[PDB]
Amino acid sequence: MDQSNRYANLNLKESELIAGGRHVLCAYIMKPKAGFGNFIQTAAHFAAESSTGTNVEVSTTDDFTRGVDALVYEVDEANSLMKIAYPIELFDRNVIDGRAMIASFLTLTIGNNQGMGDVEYAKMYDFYVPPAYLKLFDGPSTTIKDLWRVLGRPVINGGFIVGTIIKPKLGLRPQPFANACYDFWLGGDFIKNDEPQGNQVFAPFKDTVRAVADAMRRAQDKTGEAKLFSFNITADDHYEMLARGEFILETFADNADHIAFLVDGYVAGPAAVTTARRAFPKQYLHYHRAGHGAVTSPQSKRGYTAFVLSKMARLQGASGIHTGTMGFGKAEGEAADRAIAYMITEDAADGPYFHQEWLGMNPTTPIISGGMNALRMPGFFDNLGHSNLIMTAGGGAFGHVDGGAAGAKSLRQAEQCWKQGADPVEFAKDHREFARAFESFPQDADKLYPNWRAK
Amino acid sequence: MDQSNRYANLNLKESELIAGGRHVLCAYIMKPKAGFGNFIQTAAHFAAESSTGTNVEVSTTDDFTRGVDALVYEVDEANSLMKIAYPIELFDRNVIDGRAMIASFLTLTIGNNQGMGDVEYAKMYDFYVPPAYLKLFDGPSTTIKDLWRVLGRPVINGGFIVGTIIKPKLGLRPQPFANACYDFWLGGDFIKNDEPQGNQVFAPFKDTVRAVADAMRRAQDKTGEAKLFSFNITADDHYEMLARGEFILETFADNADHIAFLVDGYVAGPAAVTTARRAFPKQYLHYHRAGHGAVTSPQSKRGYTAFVLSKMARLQGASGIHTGTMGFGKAEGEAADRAIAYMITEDAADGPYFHQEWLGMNPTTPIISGGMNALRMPGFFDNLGHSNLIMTAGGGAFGHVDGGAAGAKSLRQAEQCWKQGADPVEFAKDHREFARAFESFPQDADKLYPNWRAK
Amino acid sequence: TTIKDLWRVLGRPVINGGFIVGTIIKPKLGLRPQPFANACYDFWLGGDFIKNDEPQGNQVFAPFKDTVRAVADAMRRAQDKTGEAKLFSFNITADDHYEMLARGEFILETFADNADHIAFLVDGYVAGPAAVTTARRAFPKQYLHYHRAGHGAVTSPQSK
Ligand SMILES: O=C(O)[C@@](O)(COP(=O)(O)O)[C@H](O)[C@H](O)COP(=O)(O)O
Ligand SMILES: O=C(O)[C@@](O)(COP(=O)(O)O)[C@H](O)[C@H](O)COP(=O)(O)O
Ligand SMILES: [Mg+2]
Ligand SMILES: [Mg+2]
Ligand SMILES: [Mg+2]
Repeated sequence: MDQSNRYANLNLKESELIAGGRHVLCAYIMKPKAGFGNFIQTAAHFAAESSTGTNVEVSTTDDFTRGVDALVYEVDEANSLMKIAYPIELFDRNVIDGRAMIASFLTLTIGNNQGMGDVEYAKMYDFYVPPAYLKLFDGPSTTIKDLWRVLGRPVINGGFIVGTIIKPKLGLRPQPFANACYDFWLGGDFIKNDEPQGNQVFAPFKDTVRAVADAMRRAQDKTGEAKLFSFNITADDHYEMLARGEFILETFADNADHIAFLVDGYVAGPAAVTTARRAFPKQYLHYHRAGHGAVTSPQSKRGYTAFVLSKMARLQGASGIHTGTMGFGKAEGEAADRAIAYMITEDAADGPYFHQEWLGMNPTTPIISGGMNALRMPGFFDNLGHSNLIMTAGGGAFGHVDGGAAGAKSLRQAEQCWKQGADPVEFAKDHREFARAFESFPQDADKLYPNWRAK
Repeated sequence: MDQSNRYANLNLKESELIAGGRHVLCAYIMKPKAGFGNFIQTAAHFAAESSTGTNVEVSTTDDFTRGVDALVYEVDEANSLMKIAYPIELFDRNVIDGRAMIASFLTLTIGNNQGMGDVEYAKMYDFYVPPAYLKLFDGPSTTIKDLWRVLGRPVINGGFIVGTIIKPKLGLRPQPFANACYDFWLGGDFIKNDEPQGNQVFAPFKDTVRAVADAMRRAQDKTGEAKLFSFNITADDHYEMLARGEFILETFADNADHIAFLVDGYVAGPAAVTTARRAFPKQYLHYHRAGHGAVTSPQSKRGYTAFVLSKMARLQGASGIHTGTMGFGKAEGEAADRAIAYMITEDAADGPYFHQEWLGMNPTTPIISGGMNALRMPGFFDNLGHSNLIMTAGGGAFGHVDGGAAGAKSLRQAEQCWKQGADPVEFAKDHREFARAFESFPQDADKLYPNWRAK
Repeated sequence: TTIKDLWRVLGRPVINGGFIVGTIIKPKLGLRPQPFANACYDFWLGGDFIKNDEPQGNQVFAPFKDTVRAVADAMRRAQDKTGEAKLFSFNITADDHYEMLARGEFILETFADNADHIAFLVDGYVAGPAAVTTARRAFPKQYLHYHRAGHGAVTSPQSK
């Protein structure tokens, strides 16, 4: 069945759809499956399955229904590009507070359309959200502004936050876990649970939280510096998340505002993120995106990009989200991913297809992680252009030859080197911990700095 | 860095790992990227990023940590097969009730390993859960048994539940929506919200629920038969889900046990499914998997298959989940998908790699949906072997030439035909609504039964 | 929840999993927290199941939370010694609904990975159906143990 006449209107202008402010726009890279309809026909059926229609006409359809049809307004079969306009009336709203839910945006714009039999693949690269819909999203309630304040930094451009992940990913019992925390904090600011760390039988949650709380007090008393921790509170059960969050804050007491909450937002889902966002709005919401690679990878032609995930996360209210190393680390990623960072930090930014005004909605911090160490940092910052962010280096810190504390300081000095505009090798002469990172990871040193041994 | 010696032990035997009952087993189809390590090295790194390790050695590692390492115990580079054993101690547990969470299973077994730079792609096709871990999951609290009981059917092999989806997907205002419900119920049993239907501004939640409740009462009084409805209560906010569920049960009153709760479990996440499962254990939990196609499609080489999704859903506690049309409908799917149904319905069943004993855990109903109609049903049942399930046909019912009521009966008569083992064309002669379905969808009739008009 | 869920915890077949060896901690009242737990440990060396005697709860000489902790210790020690799973049925009976929740929640949190080894006992006849439903609905995943103390006032054939 051909549904082009109803669900496609290429005479529509994007500038007018945007100016109207009554449509969510979504840009897909789509290719029809072979043996079915052409591009516009497939795009039309795509729009139908994403709004008001099914695979056949139904008698129950009326004119009011047609008014809220999602419309294909622009196609480019040569570049496999497809743009669809979704009337904002389609998207579900909370009965309790009239606010928007990302779950509805997902169900419509990238739901059933991913299982279409006449489609080979389709993947969202960008979307635009107008003011009337944008202002209905929670947005972040806590930002890096609040972490900077705890560290005693300026609340505007407070600078680089030295971070790490406790490694091993799993296996440390409560006190050995806390000992690694104390060590790193002697040189660093920020520590986060590795994503699966929680209430394993060999490391009970409450015992670990107490041990870490003790370590924070000892580290802070020792260094005279404020220290931060990001606890994983991910769970299937909403009430388990509350139980964990409430215990952590009560346990840390006067250090409660030094605490961030980590949520495995991609595998646990938006529901888990919102649980954290709404139950603990005064605590930095740390969005961990474990599993995202199943769709965000360029190897995947389905789902949505990392850029889309990151943009959605800001609406959901993540205080910060992992954006990747932009090709400088161990995970898949490219230098062009810097655009993702700008989209979640700025009040106005360009996506791959749409320009987005955020209307003063708070920013989401780019959390940089994945095989980072002191050696790889200068290059990363060159590509990004700033260091006002959190970077966590698990292996990069605890893999340091002189231990976690030295590892922390190497990360600190690595960033100091970049802002100083100094030569890292020349810089190493006057900064031991940074110099010792060359010996900690000689293969990285050999490729990045070919003749470091001579100096 | 080569981590094979630690994270790979091919001398381990699967039969013994299963007999041990201390390991979750996962079977992946993985291909290393070019320019990195070989297959076993990559598989070893995979296990490391999926359990205890990172991309470099850390000083904090001890012998206890090694004891809980995930181990690559079987590989087949020719078939790109990789099997990994996860010690069950790795997986997170609720502090509040000591029970398991699927979120932890996801974070470890298909989390960060999907973003690895040295891997081209990796996708889980099967997993095994031993008794000690299995019994810690919620499992379903309500089954089709409870819907059969409400319909007045036998609680054992109570038979086919005629269902539909209210179409248009969106656009119907409260009363026209309820009118369509009334019409279908004149011939059918079961109605579900189309996945995005909730609290749209043109169709307020509370207004729609009240109108549908009225339709149920009128239809039941008219036909003298019990009728069922599955309401979408999906939301980002846990408390929005509670509010929707509570209002529905209170509104329907003495028909409250006629209500199922639908959750968009893939896009809203496991957290949303558990909210419904635990808040409303006495209400049939209807798992809608919108968006799953982004990873489950055979076109995707990442994430996990529909089989894995469905098996997980049973652990999560879905009363029923969409399993697809198995190649007989509009969506991507194959005839071999019958194995998925058996895995969630039987107490013992075979996966593509692992045999699973469920230890009396309740079954999850296979919900058949996606471009189905009366004509396509006999073929589907032939492949499955039974009709003890819910089938919903949106277009197939409301696309019927004589309307939804006639549409319902065509679905009813279609299954009666298969149950009687009669010839559909011959059967149609004595059953009009079924016969009229041929004219409703002539292309399907022409392809399935080439010479139907003469008779 | 049914006996099937207890059989599963014991590692028994979920169909006709067989006889569950049980006892009641005696004296009915009088044992302090650790002596209570010691008796639990002793019985578990040969048995499967232990229940609070019906009035045992939060007596001043045997505080609830202290006893629960000591019993959890006994279960872990017994299980490590015997290599067998052990069960306990805790009395959570109370006039106050929220007292019942508090007792149940504390027990499950305390036992942690052994939480599914826990049953909840309710004096359903004297406390009433309201108390039984509190447990049934608050803790549907925990075996609900109905104790009928006082029933004889009407159930006896001597009563008409
Ligand atoms: O588990 C890990 O691998 C990490 O702790 C990195 O460890 P290392 O610093 O030791 O490499 C992070 O969770 C990943 O960076 C997540 O990736 P992303 O930020 O792309 O979501
Ligand atoms: O919105 C829809 O398309 C449906 O209501 C079917 O409508 P029709 O009956 O009109 O085809 C179902 O949600 C899909 O079947 C989901 O697919 P799956 O079960 O594969 O997850
Ligand atoms: Mg991590
Ligand atoms: Mg639907
Ligand atoms: Mg007694």
